[PDB]
Amino acid sequence: QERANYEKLQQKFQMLMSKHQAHVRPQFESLEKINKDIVGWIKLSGTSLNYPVLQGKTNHDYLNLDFEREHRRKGSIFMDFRNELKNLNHNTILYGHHVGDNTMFDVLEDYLKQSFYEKHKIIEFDNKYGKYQLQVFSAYKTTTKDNYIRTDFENDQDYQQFLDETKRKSVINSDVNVTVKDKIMTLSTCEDAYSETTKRIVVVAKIIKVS
Repeated sequence: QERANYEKLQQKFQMLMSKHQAHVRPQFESLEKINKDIVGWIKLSGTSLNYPVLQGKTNHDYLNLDFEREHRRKGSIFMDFRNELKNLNHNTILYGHHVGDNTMFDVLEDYLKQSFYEKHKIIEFDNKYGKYQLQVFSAYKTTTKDNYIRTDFENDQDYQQFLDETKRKSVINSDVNVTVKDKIMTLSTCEDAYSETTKRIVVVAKIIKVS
């Protein structure tokens, strides 16, 4: 009952958002009592993407564990252990499985069609520090040989480059403009440890605070 469990959790969170509408901390104070490692929540209305985002000391802490520390293939949607929330870095990466059952990050594949992108331009993302909009501006298929997983850059020229390639590789086109002064969030599919599947799907969005 992994699905039902997520449903249960999603339902609790909806109540929390309604309850503490004009707030931001209380919802995650609540979530923390579940697992202090839940640093946020990601949601795209109309899609299966509606789960908590955890973060452990490493990038494998939650690859195969769900929000309540239960052993699961599909694990959790998790934030790169290197990223900071209070003071968000240039690019913040969270990962999730793509097993082909419309769960976790199966939705990322959909952002590869221009039409899906037009009707799902913004993804919701919240945490103890505020509410945010993730305005997608790039979605492409790649591999583990290309690191779109870079956290910070030596300088704007360096970050400009990264942003440039990010758009060049995009399979979709978007009116959203991103500059070296904007913050970014990349969403990436992931594979179990020691998996020889090196192919990945990445979606990059401009982080905008609306809280």
